[PDB]
Amino acid sequence: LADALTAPLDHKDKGLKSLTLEDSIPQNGTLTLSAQGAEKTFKAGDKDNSLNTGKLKNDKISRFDFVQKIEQTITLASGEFQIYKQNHSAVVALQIEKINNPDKTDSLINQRSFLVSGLGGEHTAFNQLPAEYHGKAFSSDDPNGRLHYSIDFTKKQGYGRIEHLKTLEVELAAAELKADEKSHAVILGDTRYKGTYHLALFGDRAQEIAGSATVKIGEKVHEIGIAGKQK
Amino acid sequence: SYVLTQPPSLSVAPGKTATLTCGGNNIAGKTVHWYQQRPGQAPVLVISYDSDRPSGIPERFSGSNSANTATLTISRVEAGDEADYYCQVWDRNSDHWVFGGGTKLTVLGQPKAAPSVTLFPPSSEELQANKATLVCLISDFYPGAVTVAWKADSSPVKAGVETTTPSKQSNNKYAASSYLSLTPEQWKSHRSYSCQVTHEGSTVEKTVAPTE
Amino acid sequence: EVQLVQSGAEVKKPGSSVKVSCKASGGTVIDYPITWVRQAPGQGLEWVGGFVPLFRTSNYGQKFQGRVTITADKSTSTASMELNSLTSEDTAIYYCARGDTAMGPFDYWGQGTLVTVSSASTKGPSVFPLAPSSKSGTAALGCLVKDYFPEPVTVSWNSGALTSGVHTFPAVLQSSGLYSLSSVVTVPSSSLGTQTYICNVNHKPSNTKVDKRVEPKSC
Repeated sequence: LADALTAPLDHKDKGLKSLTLEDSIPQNGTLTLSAQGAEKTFKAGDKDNSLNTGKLKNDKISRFDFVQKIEQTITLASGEFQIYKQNHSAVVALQIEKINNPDKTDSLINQRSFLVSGLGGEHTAFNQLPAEYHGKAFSSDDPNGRLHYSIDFTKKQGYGRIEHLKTLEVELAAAELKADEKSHAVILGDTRYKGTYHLALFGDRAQEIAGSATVKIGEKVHEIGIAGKQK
Repeated sequence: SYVLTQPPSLSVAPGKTATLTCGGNNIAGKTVHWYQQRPGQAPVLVISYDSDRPSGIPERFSGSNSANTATLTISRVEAGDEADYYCQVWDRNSDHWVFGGGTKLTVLGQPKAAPSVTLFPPSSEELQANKATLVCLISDFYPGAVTVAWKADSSPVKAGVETTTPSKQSNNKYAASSYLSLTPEQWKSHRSYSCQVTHEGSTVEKTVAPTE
Repeated sequence: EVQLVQSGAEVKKPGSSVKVSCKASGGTVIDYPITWVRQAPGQGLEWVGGFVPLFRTSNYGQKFQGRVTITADKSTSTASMELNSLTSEDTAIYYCARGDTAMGPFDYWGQGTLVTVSSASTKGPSVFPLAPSSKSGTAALGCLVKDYFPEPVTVSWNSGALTSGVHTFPAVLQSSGLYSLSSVVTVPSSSLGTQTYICNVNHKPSNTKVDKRVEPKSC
């Protein structure tokens, strides 16, 4: 929705009620996002870096036009700000469509890249751990991919699959359930039938996951953003 | 990609699956949208982002995109699926919106409908203005191919005949019009005038006389 | 439940210009990616250009860049497309389309605006009555709308109250260059003695308005 920028946090909303975009605003820069006839600009460093996730739709990719600026003043990149939201997690991607001209600053060359620049919700504590997951995996112009990822905590292992993308299909393999510095439940693994991946677990009971995978193809590395729930 | 290739026409039997094609040099790399359009109506988005289905759209409709082909797929086709289907993408390499040419979906199995013909003589007023127009209206017929012919008494008349091309109306049937433009002298110097409509080997003839 | 609604039909000499306006009913067009798509007779959908709110500007198809301006004015609460140096190749229906994102699919559309560019003269219609006959099973009466240019001609009956059983046929473009249509009403033959029937013909291109009574043949 547009409300995600221009409405307070009513508790009685769908799922994850807010997320923070400090990870998509450039250092001492701006991020401006707009859609549905509303706009809001997001100054770096501020506390006012929260996006009302509560207003969007659950289990679907929501989309915002965006533009990255810094400091007179120059524009860094533009494209589509993409957010997938579940009840305790959300993944965010930047589909950069134009960038700053490496020669002519104050000029934007056309250039498509895709980078995952967010990961948030209610992480599960690696000590509070108590399932199978199936969800969405998306890269640029590719939002119908699917992810199924199952592990049991007692083995503490890691193995899942990515299919249904229009580009290749990747294997999420042989990964240990570890604990990052924030004491949070966080998987990390390699990936072949081509690079690495990283999951993160969220939710009261670890009901959901959300993270990102990379695939090395020739010289270009395709970032994919994955997320899924249990049932 | 940038060029979208839609066949201009596809025919489908009722209840079978219609498979509408939209071709592109690695169209997989783009996320296409699909619109349906009916005679005399603004387009309506039937699919978005490849294989997304919006609010009012029946689940018989569904879309995919792979290699160099996006496909709008309609299961169990109804007659009211007869429509033009346009595929669209945004081409970043040119900063352009791009529409395909469109595919006219024809639903087979529609039953022959005969045409209602009604024939009007020139109006009293119109003659008072020193013209005369014979009006032959043809509605509610199928398939959309009619032949109109005019007679003065028994003699064919070709000069002054303007006949419309049949137009697909709302129900998938067709309407058409023929007008025979006359001098009121011409009108009055003949026992009758006749409009002869032929559709699917069947003929309807109306006849009107200046002796009204 | 939002509904775009457009500025209404137009006739233009070649080398003139046209401004087509779009506003929303249950919403607004302002700060929304508005987009203009045209459709010429016998062809299909073609992009003209569109407003992108974030870059605060418009993009245009390479075919119109230079002679088109797609703008919006928040005082009037309306979007506008303005296409200059018109040619008969610009004759078309123009739709405004709203989408939530500059690359998002157009989910809402206006009803179109017919813009006819031609050097021929605008000509209003001669409206004649077609008295009921019943030959063809009910009676039929109508209105012949003769030698007008260019489209559109709208027709209603009894100031919009008679709408059951009415059929306005598509226009013929006759070889002279002029259009003719007929609007006809199937009625019960009995009530002929007690019902009145007026056809309201409206040719905005020529600002012509004709209400015509259709009374039964004297005989």
